[PDB]
Amino acid sequence: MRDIVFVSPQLYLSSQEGWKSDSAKSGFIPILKNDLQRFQDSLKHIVDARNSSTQYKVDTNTLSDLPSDALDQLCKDIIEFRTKVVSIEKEKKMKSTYEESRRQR
Amino acid sequence: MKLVNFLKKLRNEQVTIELKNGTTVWGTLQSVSPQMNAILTDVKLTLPQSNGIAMASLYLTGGQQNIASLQYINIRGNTIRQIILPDSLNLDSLLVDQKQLNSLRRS
Amino acid sequence: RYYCEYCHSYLTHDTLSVRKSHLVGKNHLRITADYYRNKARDIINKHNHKRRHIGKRGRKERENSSQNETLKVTCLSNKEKRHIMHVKKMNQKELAQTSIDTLKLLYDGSPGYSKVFVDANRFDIGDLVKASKLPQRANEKSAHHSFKQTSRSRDETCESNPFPRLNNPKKLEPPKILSQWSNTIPKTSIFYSVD
Amino acid sequence: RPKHELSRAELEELEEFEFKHGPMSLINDAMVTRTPVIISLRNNHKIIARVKAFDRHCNMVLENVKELWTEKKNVINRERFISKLFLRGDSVIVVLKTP
Amino acid sequence: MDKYTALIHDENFSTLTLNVSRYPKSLAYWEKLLNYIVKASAPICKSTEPQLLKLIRCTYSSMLNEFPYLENYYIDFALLEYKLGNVSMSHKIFQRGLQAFNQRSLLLWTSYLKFCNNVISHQKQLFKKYETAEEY
Amino acid sequence: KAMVPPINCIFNFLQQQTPVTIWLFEQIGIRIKGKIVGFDEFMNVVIDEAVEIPVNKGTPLGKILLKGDNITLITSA
Amino acid sequence: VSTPELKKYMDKKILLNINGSRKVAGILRGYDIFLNVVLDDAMEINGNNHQLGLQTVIRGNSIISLEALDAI
Amino acid sequence: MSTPAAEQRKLVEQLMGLHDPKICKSYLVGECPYDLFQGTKQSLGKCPQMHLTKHKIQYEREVKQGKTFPEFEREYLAILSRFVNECNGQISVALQNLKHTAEERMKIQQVTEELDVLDLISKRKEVAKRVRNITENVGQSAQQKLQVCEVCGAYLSRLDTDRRLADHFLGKIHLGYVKMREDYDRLMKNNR
Amino acid sequence: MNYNLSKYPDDVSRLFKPRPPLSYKRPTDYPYAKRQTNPNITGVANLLST
Amino acid sequence: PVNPKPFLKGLVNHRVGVKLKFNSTEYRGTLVSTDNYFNLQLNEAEEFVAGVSHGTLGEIFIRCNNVLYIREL
Amino acid sequence: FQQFQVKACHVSKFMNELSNFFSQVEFGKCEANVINYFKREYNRTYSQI
Amino acid sequence: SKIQVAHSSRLANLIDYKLRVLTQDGRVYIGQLMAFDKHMNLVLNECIEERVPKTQLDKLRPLNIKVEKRVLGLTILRGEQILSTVVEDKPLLSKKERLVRDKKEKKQAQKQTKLRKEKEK
Amino acid sequence: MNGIPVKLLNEAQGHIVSLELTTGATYRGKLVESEDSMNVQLRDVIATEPQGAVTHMDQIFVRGSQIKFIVVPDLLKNAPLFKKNSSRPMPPI
RNA sequence: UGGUAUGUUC
RNA sequence: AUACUUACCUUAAGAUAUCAGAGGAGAGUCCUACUGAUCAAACAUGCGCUUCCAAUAGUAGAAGGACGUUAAGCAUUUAUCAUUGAACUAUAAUUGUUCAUUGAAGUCAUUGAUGCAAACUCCUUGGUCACACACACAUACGGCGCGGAAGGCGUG
Repeated sequence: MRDIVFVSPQLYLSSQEGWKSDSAKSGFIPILKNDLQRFQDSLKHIVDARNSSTQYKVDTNTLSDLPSDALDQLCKDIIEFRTKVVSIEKEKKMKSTYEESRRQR
Repeated sequence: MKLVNFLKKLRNEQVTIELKNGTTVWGTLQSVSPQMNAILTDVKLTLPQSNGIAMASLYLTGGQQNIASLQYINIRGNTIRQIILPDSLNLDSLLVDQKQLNSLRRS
Repeated sequence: RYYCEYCHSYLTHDTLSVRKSHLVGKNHLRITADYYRNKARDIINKHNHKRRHIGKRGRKERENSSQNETLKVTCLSNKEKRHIMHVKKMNQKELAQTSIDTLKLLYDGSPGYSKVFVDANRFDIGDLVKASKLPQRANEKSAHHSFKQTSRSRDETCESNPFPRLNNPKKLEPPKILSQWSNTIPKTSIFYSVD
Repeated sequence: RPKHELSRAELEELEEFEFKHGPMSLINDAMVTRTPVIISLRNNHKIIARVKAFDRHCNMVLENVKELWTEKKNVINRERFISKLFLRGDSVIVVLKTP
Repeated sequence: MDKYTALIHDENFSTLTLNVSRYPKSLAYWEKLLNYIVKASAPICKSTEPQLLKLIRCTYSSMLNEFPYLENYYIDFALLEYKLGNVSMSHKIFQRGLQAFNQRSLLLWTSYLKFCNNVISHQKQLFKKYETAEEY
Repeated sequence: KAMVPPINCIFNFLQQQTPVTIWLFEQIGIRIKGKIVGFDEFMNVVIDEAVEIPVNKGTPLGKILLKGDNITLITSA
Repeated sequence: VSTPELKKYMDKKILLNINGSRKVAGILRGYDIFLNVVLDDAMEINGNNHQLGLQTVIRGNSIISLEALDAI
Repeated sequence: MSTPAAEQRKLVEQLMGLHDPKICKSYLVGECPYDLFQGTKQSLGKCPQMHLTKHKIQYEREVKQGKTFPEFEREYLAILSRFVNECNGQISVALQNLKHTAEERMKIQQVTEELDVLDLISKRKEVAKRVRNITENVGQSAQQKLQVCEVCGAYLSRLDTDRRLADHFLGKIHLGYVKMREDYDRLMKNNR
Repeated sequence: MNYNLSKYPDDVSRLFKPRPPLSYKRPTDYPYAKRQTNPNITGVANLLST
Repeated sequence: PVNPKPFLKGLVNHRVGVKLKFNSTEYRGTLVSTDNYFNLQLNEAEEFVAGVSHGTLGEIFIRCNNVLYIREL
Repeated sequence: FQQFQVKACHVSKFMNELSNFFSQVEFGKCEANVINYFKREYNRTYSQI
Repeated sequence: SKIQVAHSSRLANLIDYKLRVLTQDGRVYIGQLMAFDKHMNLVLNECIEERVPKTQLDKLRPLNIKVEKRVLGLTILRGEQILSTVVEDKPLLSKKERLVRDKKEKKQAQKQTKLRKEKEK
Repeated sequence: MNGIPVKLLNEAQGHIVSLELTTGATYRGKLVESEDSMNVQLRDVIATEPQGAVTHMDQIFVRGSQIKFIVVPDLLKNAPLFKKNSSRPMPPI
């Protein structure tokens, strides 16, 4: 594998050979190759002590078509918006005509 | 002009059938489908001089005790390679083709 | 033309889009499930007894068998045998439907509980769970249940719930015993248990 | 022309016209002039016989069949004389007519 | 670029990998790193990159060699290898899992036999395996 | 993108006139290389400038009406 | 007569097997009522690798089955 | 057909200058309205002009690099405008039917009888009577509870959940009509 | 075997516990790579001569 | 541009060659007639076993079951 | 593999006990390169400890 | 096997007989047929598939033959890769008992149609 | 038209079945959606090659002509397709 | 001149 | 259950056994509770017909199996390749021998697989039936009881 390096602190903090490797050996942790200096600079003190809209909720439309699922959400969001607008217009007209009829009677 | 209707006029005829696997089947014809699915009774079948698949197909039909004697065998159409008729039957009277005669009279 | 043998309903010329939609609708599901349950119940409940073969028994077997003893036959009335067979049928069906579920509730605080036992983040059969949700196109089926889902995601780690005894667990269920043989339990316990 | 849109019950006349003036000119010539033909089959069973009938599936009735095959082990030729035969057109590789 | 190259050059993956390799016996770091690697492959199938599948196998092998007493993760990686097509590697993972407890762990025997009820294709071998589970 | 049916795939493959590698039946069969000029509904494909190479020294063949029942796979070389 | 249900294989990588070993892994672009399979970026896999052009069409007579290599 | 070989022969026979009246220009450009409503309940019957795949491939190859034809685009724009005008008339008829159903004679008589009895304590009694009149109006509107689809002009519902609505939006009529609206809006954006 | 995609309830699924998997053995016929008829069929010109 | 039926009606009266599926039977002769099921009728054909000849045949009827291709020389 | 223990014997008792052990046990069908497998497993286990 | 299969019977008359159907391979299926079609697709109840091994084939070539039997249960076999079918074993119940059972099925079906006509009214 | 066996194959959709191919590979899995042409699609597929080995596919789709047989579960032993004298309740005009 | 399936109100 | 909305669809045809003769309908076609012959189906019916139907005057046995045991029975056969390092037989992509680093998949099974052979046990089936524990036969066997299961032939 490229851009990888296998290393374990159990063989590095004990200061043994074979503490790093590039191949898949059982018991080693794979880290990145460019961050091995960041691994060596992290364990410095241990070595020093050793030395010293409300549409498409993705719950209903799961067993549906995966192809046209972008426009289907848009159509649902448009329908919800239209249903909200028709409700708002009805609520506005209900407090306008009846209010005028109350002013007339 | 299908000649399966020629074999439909061949009831109670004591024939042989060589199959595509290689088995020779000696028996009397009872009936034949228009898709040539022919049933036979009083049958003995033999694989001559080999093909181990044909020997397995010969033995695994019950009634072996390599001539195998069986009471009733239906044979599918695509497994029929050729069928040999008895020479005592007259082919000039069984191949009259009355359906073809009616089709020629209808023209 | 197409005819459903289950629902006893006809159809127009045989369209695959109509026939596929017919096997999804709820009436066909109910009729098919009830028919399979009743045919399985009939082939279980059919007591195909052997035809009896009684021969003229030997002489010395008759002088040995008619002199040993005569046993007593027990028998019950109609309502008693009806109630007993109904209790035996409900016991057989509740044993056929039950299963041991101790390993699911016994490894509940395990660090890999969300990767195997959750049955939705499972690898081999989790796509089958995520595929057919029964998407509840009726609004009443979604508005009926008002409880929590408690869907445990796969990303739950060991940092969450560090001490399993502080977060209140459940005491495990006792080993259940047979109610017909419940009168022979030791009535005196070994230790004093409070509450 | 498409096959399904020609006509109804007149396809037999077109089949006879293809029989008289198509690739069936050799099976027609053998059954009216009683010449022997050599049919090579899909399992080395070469048949020298005279044609008695024609079929759409090339199911052929053969009279005075002299058949021959070759067993390769070593090399032997085994023949058989069969009086009447009904050959399926599945097995037929090729049909040769002698002048 | 694929998901593997974006997984290398990502900023969070290096930090999680260094927090794992900094304290190897902190299991929550291992589980966060494993969940991040699985989250990096949101489709899990056989058509993904094998250069990332080898890293997943090395991560699971390092986690199971550092913590061999984890019962559920042998099941997890074994059914992961069963999802990835092969069963011989999954049988090897089950065998090393049962060896990690020395043939006396009920959950691994139960999951291995629920696995073996479909994959053995042999009746006498299933009976010998169930009798081994019976005697152990 | 969209759906491309096999008849329109072979039709675009005919319009573009790419170099063609046509496979056939197994070990008896021989892989042919050429350029497509005509086909039909039973996939009887007509090809030109045909060079045949056996399964792992090619010989020219000319113009060929290859029948349908032996055609296995078509690629653009 | 009936169109086969390959709609779920619309933009996913599949692997056809041909007659005992010829594993052609490609991306399904289209099909017919004859199981003729159009594959983009085909690849022959042997137990080695061989590339099979940009687009290809494969006869349904030699096609036995197909593995969905990509998740659905 | 009963055999697939005749179906493949039909595909070959229908697959194998260009400005001729036999070629359907709405299908030559793409998404003919006589094709998007073939077998549904809103079917127009059969297209009198012929449809072809080779001419469509030639038009795609010409529009890829060669050139474009504005006459077929103008004919498709006129056909889309006529179909959009017919669908807008159908939607206006559906809106007028909904307004007539909301303004029936017995319903308006019951609403006037409820409002005639609707007239501190008097304000609380008037608020309770207005709430009862709103409940009666909601019970009258819930007898049908059918909205109007803003795009396709069909009937919808507000209490219906999003899954049945998503099943409604995935039809031949709605996909075809949304595609025709997208084509009409694209042609009106290109023309204006 | 434990969790299903099936639309049927669990009482149907306990009745639909399927058969055990089939015991595989070694095949007897030739594989489809070797399935063919006979090669090297000689020409019919030898029958027309002798 | 072309189709197999006008190319095959125009292939009549030409020294054509037909290979079979078996790689040991190739018949090269003059084509006479061909139906819609593409049965072949040849005249003065020649057998070709693996390239080498064996003898002339004459008027022959090649079945479309065992053909592999037909070529034009 | 299975570990077997002998403890605290003289020479003749060692001979008699090993012969009585191998007269009752029945071996058979060993794997070919099982020696290298045991070497790798033994080295792996003692490298772990 | 002294069964004496019927001399003028076809597939509509051979139903519910324990067939011993042969295939192209020789993989013999033994079981009761319950349905067929034009392509001879046979469903097989309590079916067993028997073969012979390659080592037993040498002994079979000119005694005991150890066949390999696998159990399929209720299967449905296609009519393409089959060769021949015979009748191996007779069913459990007889022809008169099947006739009484068919009369009971006809009376039950007529009662079900009367129940559908009563529910339709 | 269609016939009893293709209706039985369309009957057991969503059930654990076992196929055998013409090559010798035996599949086993849950049937997704069967067709009249028997081109059947399976899920959670376990496969046995004719060489002997065992593998696992996720979503297979086999063509109907390359199938030796398929095994349905045993509760379809009793099916109304098997009834010989089932009458027909008033087909529509 | 119709069929199948699904969602609301009585 | 009524009332309404939505999603999909709205149909390959022709015919019901064959041959001969007579009559009718404006060479060809149709009909005859028209006539003779063949064939098919159903219901009855008989052929000294063909095959089978398990002791009880014992503690058995016939057919089909065990996806049962002894049985890890006895006799055989296999359990990955490549580069390099320290020697090396050596025409190979160092094949062969001992040890190892690395690289791609990597059936489980070696208590495995094949062949051989005996014993024990258990499952499904029956007329487990009516008289008697008896001296017949070269035209080899009185098939001349009540039935049942499978089949052949013949008649209405």
